[PDB]
Amino acid sequence: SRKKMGLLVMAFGTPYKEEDIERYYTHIRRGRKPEPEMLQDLKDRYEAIGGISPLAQITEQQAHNLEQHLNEIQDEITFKAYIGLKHIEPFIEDAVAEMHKDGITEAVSIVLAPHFSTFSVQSYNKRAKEEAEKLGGLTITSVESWYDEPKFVTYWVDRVKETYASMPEDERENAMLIVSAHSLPEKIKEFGDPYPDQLHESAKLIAEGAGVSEYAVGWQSEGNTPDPWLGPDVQDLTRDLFEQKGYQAFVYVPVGFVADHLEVLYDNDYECKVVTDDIGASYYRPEMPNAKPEFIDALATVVLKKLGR
Ligand SMILES: [Zn+2]
Repeated sequence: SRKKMGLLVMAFGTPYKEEDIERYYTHIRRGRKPEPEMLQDLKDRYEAIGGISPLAQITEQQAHNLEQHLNEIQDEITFKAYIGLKHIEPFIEDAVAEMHKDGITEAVSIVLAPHFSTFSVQSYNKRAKEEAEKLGGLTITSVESWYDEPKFVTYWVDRVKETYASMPEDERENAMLIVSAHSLPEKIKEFGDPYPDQLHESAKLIAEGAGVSEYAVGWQSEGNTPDPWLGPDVQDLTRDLFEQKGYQAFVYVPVGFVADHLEVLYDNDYECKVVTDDIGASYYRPEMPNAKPEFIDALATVVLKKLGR
């Protein structure tokens, strides 16, 4: 009685082992293979954050955990996950092709990044749909943003209430909450990209639901190019908020991210820690959602509401 549907889970991507990093960034660097020293730098970071192997695994887990969950909270449709990544195989265009080969004719996709942006999400979705049209007999309904999904906010609000709840009285009262997402070229502004607004909105929600009056919005992991990117970067903002109001603690909630990426384990737990430590403040960073039930559930609702279920 169930209708067979495709569940296209998309994401930036992650190398599966040390030996894939070169090609991985090249693709990110748009055909520009990293210099030997930058290459050995990248390996070290990955080596530093506990290794690469666990990284990709988190995505497979989120995909198959969302698939099974969706399949038991409703009985009308039966989903079959298909991962499509941007900078590494399986690429989006293959994920869409395999689905086809499998007789899937009706699919609903979602990108593992709560916020919308023309640079990433729109790109992923348009690519997923174009590959389809090319093949034919295959339609995809794409989610664009879910950062506002109540269950996704509740997730972050509690991790925050937990973190401030564990703070020494001393700290609780002189702490700053920094909500952030992956920085993107400023130029995205001439298209009216809502990316920056939405992130500010994720801050407002989480801070509000958590009862935190003081907070700020930042950006991070910006790439290198002539044209300006979104600021202020988390490092400067931290140090800036400190020299202006000497906070004793900073709680980093990289809401733009959904898992234990390099962007979070090194750019937040290291780079930002380096600033908190330098200025004498305590570093705090709640668990990422990863593949936890509370997250997958939220993700489910996002997918079902998209389908009117
Ligand atoms: Zn990046």
